[PDB]
Amino acid sequence: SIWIFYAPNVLGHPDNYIPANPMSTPPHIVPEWYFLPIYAILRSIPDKA
Amino acid sequence: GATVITSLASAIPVVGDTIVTWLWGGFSVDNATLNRFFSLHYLLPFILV
Amino acid sequence: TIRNQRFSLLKQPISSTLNQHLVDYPTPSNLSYWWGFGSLAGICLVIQIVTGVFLAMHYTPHVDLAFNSVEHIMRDVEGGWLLRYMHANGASMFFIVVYLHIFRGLYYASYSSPREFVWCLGVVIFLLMIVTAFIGYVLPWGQMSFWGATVITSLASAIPVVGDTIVTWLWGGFSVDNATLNRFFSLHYLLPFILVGASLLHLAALHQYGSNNPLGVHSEMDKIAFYPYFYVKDLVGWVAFAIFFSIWIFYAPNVLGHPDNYIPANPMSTPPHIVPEWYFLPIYAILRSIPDKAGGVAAIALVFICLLALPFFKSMYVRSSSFRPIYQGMFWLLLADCLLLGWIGCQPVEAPFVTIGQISSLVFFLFFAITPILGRVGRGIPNSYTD
Amino acid sequence: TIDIQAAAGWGIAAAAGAIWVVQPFGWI
Amino acid sequence: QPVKLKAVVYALSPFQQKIMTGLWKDLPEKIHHKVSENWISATLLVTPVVGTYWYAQYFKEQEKLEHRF
Amino acid sequence: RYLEEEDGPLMKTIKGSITGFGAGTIYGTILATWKDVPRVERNVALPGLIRTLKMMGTHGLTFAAIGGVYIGVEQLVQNFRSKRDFYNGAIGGFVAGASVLGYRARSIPTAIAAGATLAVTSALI
Amino acid sequence: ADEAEHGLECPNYPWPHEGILSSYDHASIRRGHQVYQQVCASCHSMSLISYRDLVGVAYTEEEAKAMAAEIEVVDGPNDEGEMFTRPGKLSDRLPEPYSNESAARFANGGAYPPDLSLVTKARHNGQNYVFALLTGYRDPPAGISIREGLHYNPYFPGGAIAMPKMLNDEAVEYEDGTPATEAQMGKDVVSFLSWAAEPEMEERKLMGFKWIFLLSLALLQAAYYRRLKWSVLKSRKLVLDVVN
Amino acid sequence: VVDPKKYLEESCKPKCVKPLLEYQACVKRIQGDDSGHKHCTGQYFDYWQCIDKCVAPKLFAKLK
Amino acid sequence: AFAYFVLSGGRFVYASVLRLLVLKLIVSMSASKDVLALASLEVDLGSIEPGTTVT
Amino acid sequence: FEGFYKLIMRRNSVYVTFIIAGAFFGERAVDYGVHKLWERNNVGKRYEDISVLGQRP
Amino acid sequence: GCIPLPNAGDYGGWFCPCHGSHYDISGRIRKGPAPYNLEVPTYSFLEENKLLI
Amino acid sequence: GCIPLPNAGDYGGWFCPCHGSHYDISGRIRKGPAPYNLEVPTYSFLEENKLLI
Ligand SMILES: COC1=C(OC)C(=O)C(C/C=C(\C)CC/C=C(/C)CC/C=C(\C)CC/C=C(\C)CC/C=C(\C)CC/C=C(\C)CCC=C(C)C)=C(C)C1=O
Ligand code: HEM
Ligand code: HEM
Ligand code: HEM
Ligand SMILES: COC1=C(OC)C(=O)C(C/C=C(\C)CC/C=C(/C)CC/C=C(\C)CC/C=C(\C)CCC=C(C)C)=C(C)C1=O
Ligand SMILES: COC1=C(OC)C(=O)C(C/C=C(\C)CC/C=C(\C)CC/C=C(\C)CC/C=C(/C)CCC=C(C)C)=C(C)C1=O
Repeated sequence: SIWIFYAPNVLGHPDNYIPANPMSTPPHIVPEWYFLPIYAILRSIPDKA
Repeated sequence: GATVITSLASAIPVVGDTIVTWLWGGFSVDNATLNRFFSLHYLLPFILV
Repeated sequence: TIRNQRFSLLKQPISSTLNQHLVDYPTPSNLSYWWGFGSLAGICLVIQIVTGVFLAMHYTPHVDLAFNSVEHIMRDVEGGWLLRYMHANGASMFFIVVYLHIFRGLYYASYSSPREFVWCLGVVIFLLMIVTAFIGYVLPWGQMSFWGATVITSLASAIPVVGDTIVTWLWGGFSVDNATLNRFFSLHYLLPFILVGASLLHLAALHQYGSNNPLGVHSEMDKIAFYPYFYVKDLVGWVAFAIFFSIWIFYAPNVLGHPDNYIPANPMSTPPHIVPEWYFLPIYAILRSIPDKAGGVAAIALVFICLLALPFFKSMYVRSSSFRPIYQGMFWLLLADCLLLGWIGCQPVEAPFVTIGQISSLVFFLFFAITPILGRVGRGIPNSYTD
Repeated sequence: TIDIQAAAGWGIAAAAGAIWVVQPFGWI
Repeated sequence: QPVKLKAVVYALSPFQQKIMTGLWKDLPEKIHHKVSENWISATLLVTPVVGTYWYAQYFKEQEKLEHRF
Repeated sequence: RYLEEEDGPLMKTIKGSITGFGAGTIYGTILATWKDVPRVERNVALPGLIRTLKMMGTHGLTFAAIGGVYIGVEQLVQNFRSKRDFYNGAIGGFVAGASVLGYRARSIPTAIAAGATLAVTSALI
Repeated sequence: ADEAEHGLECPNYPWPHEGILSSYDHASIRRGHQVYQQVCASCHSMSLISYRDLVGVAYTEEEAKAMAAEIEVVDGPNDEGEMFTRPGKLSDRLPEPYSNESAARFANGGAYPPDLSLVTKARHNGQNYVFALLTGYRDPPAGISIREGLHYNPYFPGGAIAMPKMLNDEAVEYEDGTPATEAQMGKDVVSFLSWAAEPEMEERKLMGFKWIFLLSLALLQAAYYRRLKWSVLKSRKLVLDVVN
Repeated sequence: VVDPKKYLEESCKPKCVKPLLEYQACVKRIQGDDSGHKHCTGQYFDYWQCIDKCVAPKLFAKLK
Repeated sequence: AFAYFVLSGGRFVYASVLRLLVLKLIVSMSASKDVLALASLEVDLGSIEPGTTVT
Repeated sequence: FEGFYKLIMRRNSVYVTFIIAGAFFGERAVDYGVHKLWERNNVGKRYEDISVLGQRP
Repeated sequence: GCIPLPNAGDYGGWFCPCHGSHYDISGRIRKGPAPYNLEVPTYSFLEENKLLI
Repeated sequence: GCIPLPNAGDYGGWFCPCHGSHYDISGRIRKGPAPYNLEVPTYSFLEENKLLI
């Protein structure tokens, strides 16, 4: 209830309130907070494979 | 977010690009990707149950 | 015995539940091919779910895009014409198999004790199938879809006090519009999963006592394992069903349907002929035989009430129609009556079809009114027919 | 020494099935 | 509750028997058996459908003629 | 030379079956009347009449079967192919003769002979 | 009234594409399309059909490429933000005769010339009805009067159609020299309209013959498998003690 | 040249002589106005249903 | 031996049927024909000032 | 069929491979046969038989 | 909720195809399961040909 | 598949904000997970101020 009624948008990012634009790209492209640890491991290795 | 994760299949050397295009339903993230993501988003929660 | 070591893997805890409920379940050895339609209905449900999930990958539930997305499925996506025809004709095959499954239960009195809960769960499943198939037919947003949804949601107006407010709440407004089509799509994705759960409980209720047999007698002396004897018998039915299904898909994909659904929905002009899918026609006929708004809806509810009260009637202790000549004769008249009602529903509301539909509706309800009387009189058969 | 032959036999089946499901004749 | 039973059963290997020849065997008597036992049932199913269908076509044909000048 | 009819393949089959049943009834009547009665049925009237009615029913059923299957298969062959010749009806006569008369005679060579004779009698028509 | 309300029933014509192993007449599809773009297209849309659809069916790729280039298609907005016009491409749909439904009704006396992309699938006996309707313009029966702007057609429900008769003799010139009689154009146009409603039919029929035949072999094997597993049960001898 | 449909409809008349006469019979009986109410739709439909059935199997043989 | 030979004949069809149905679902998710028809065009451009990037 | 049995049915791995090959080759042969029947029944009706193909002004 | 077709029925008014409700010329129900006559809304004229609903 | 940011990175070229791929003036990858340089399309100069792709 604290999140739903008083902090409904802090757990997300404001950039999702901008309609999708395939031409421009946001300077800060991050997933939801619960995918962040997996995202950091992906970015650590300097190779796509 | 969808442009990146659907591109993870490209790490496969032989069929990586083929899987990426099949996953997209085209040459880019577009209505084909969104429509197929909606159907899967309704089905997976039942599999999770 | 002491299970110190591991014997056959089927008896291990990983697969013991599947082994006892599928591979080694005791089944009467004299089951005919009329007992193979339960697996056919299960396979039809799986086909509908699989084809529907992939069709939902290309369908748009918007009144401005629903019709064109179906046509885009047929014309653009590779093999999309096959998925659409498999799904559209799969709903007809599902109803054909389930209708034959219900009539087997009527002929062999499989609703009787101790299988009352199996029959009652089947009636709930039948209601779920009707609602699921109906709201699916609205999705293409053709002329049939629009005028079909207009009256079914209007059926709630039969209630005097709150009937209008339920209609507007079901519509999501004041007319069948994008709100109606969007909510019908969500429910059409959910109800098929509820159908899966209901069928599993249906299956579980039947396994408590085992299946009935064509002779209707105690069968505990001649039971055999479901695998492989009734697996290979079900496999024959599955291949035969596939040939039947393939004929409709590849050579007559539109015979079991109306061309009016290929016209985009027009809220201004109703079609001269307005009928549901063929498997809803008998219910259509009973609705139109009553010259009253509330009476028509009440008769529809009375159909499912009579189907629910069937197992609980005080009946005789003999099940199979093969030993009940009077009940067997009434069953064939009921089958002919149900065929007549479906044909009547396809006819316009005028003479002589009004009188015929009224008589056919009376005969249908007479079956459920006479069956308890047959049981009470038939109770004294052993005391009157002496050796 | 029959587990090895079992593995080789099943490997041929896996290869045969792979060329059967995916038919990359236009790629080889 | 399991059933106590006293019987003797003799069975033969499936590979020692002909499998399909029995479908086309005593065919005329199967047709006799099917027809002679089920002719009442077929009558009670076909007659109401055909009788009602024929009557409707007869009604519509006379009605169509009555409205013709 | 043929332009006097209203046709109807289903009506054709139904009327052919009816005509065949009538012909079979009359033919069975004649056959029953021609034969004598067995010696143990001469002082009793009822069994002779029962046997006559049974003969009428049996031969009416058989001739109705011929007259229905013949016309039905003839139309089904001429409809699905959509060509009008004596080739259609020849196959219908063959199948009617073979099927029904081999069911009654309980023999394959008799069925073949009946089919051949029926095909010839339709080819001459 | 009674019989005019439903209209006169159309006959059954022997279409070349009827039959379990019968394809479309692709020469008649090309001829039928020329009828559409020269007669029908002035008032009827075909919004579900693209120029690329005709490639490999009735025209070569460059034949349809040139065909699309002949039409003017709205496009934009450009960098300055104005809608402009460009020649058509293979991916473009067939042009619309009118900008909207109301414009169509205004040009046709309040009647809408419906989309013909699925008309043979949107009518009972679609192929036969369309051919019968087009070639079924004749005088009304005695005692029946048609209002101005309406034309008598017995096959149309009610007998009064806002369509005028357009399949007049030599209304089109065929590329192959086929005499363009009314019946000939009527057969070609339904052949083209039939293909547009069901463009997958040829592939569908090939699939059906292949797989119904294959499944019939599986049914024969399914019966052997069932009767092999059950033979030990069906030929068994059971000795019991009871008599009556 | 000449429409094969129109020719075949004319040559099928001897097969539909009975409906044609009945339609002609209706035309005579309705020549009186009676407030613009009588018509011959049914007899017209029966006559053309016979002609159309006669023409259909022979029309497409003359067309390419 | 004869029974195994006959049963393998129907096993040919079953494998083919399973392969067809699975493949038909997979290819249905591939790029549609309307998507593939928009994969080749040409665009002309002009000039920009030095030290800049236009997309 | 015992000679064929001794070569294919002896091991299930070989039998499974035999079924895979039979489905592969059998489907190809049926596909070829169906196409031959399709072509023979539709002579002169294909897109390749249009006389004025490629000759649109 | 269906739309009754015009110039149809047994009373020269409207006929609803869905379940055979007959409305007379004044729109009053005469035959069928419909319980009410067709609803007449508020309307008025302006001079002779401008009807305001 | 992300779009590198112009005038960013430590090589005066393009910086990809997704996983930190750095490209130089020529669009060549120097540091980051990106394996290849930026793809060069087919372009030509019809005149001094006219490109085409
Ligand atoms: C900057 O960039 C990044 C982001 O942006 C902001 C992110 O947000 C994230 C976070 C994302 C994640 C942690 C998710 C990644 C993990 C997974 C598993 C991917 C999730 C998977 C998918 C998206 C794939 C979707 C799945 C399918 C399409 C399944 C396809 C198959 C189907 C439908 C069935 C196949 C059919 C058959 C076999 C036929 C027979 C089937 C029958 C049922 C009968 C990361 C790391 C990132 O770097
Ligand atoms: C979760 C599973 C299901 C999904 C996702 C689903 C989805 C869909 C979708 C998207 C459509 C619209 C596309 C089309 O018109 O072809 C549709 C149509 C339809 N569905 Fe389903 N469906 C499912 C299960 C079922 C079941 C179980 C039934 C039968 C009881 C059913 C009956 C229908 C019918 C009758 C149509 C209309 C067919 C037509 O176009 O004429 N569906 N479904
Ligand atoms: C989703 C659809 C359904 C499925 C999948 C289903 C499945 C099954 C299965 C697998 C069986 C056991 C095997 C058999 O007898 O065939 C069974 C039995 C039965 N079902 Fe259903 N069923 C369905 C719908 C219905 C309906 C609509 C009814 C009727 C109200 C019904 C009534 C019964 C009865 C009475 C039995 C016991 C039959 C007997 O043992 O003699 N079922 N069902
Ligand atoms: C060969 C050329 C054409 C063909 C094949 C064709 C096809 C059709 C078809 C199939 C219908 C549907 C009839 C029905 O709904 O039952 C129709 C209706 C109609 N057509 Fe077209 N069309 C053609 C050209 C034209 C032209 C040139 C015009 C106007 C100048 C036109 C105006 C209309 C109108 C107004 C209707 C609706 C009539 C009504 O509903 O009362 N058509 N057409
Ligand atoms: C001409 O006319 C007619 C049609 O037309 C062509 C028809 O087709 C049918 C066919 C309809 C039949 C047989 C009955 C359908 C039965 C039901 C119960 C459908 C009603 C259900 C609806 C509208 C959706 C259910 C809504 C829910 C559950 C609300 C969701 C709420 C929550 C989850 C909280 C009939 C009778 C008809 O006469
Ligand atoms: C002796 O007993 C048995 C019978 O006689 C009572 C049978 O008739 C059958 C054959 C028929 C069956 C099982 C019909 C049941 C069908 C149902 C419940 C509907 C469709 C089934 C689905 C969707 C499967 C859901 C089940 C699970 C565990 C979820 C995971 C499944 C999938 C992802 C596909 C079997 C196997 C059986 O043993």
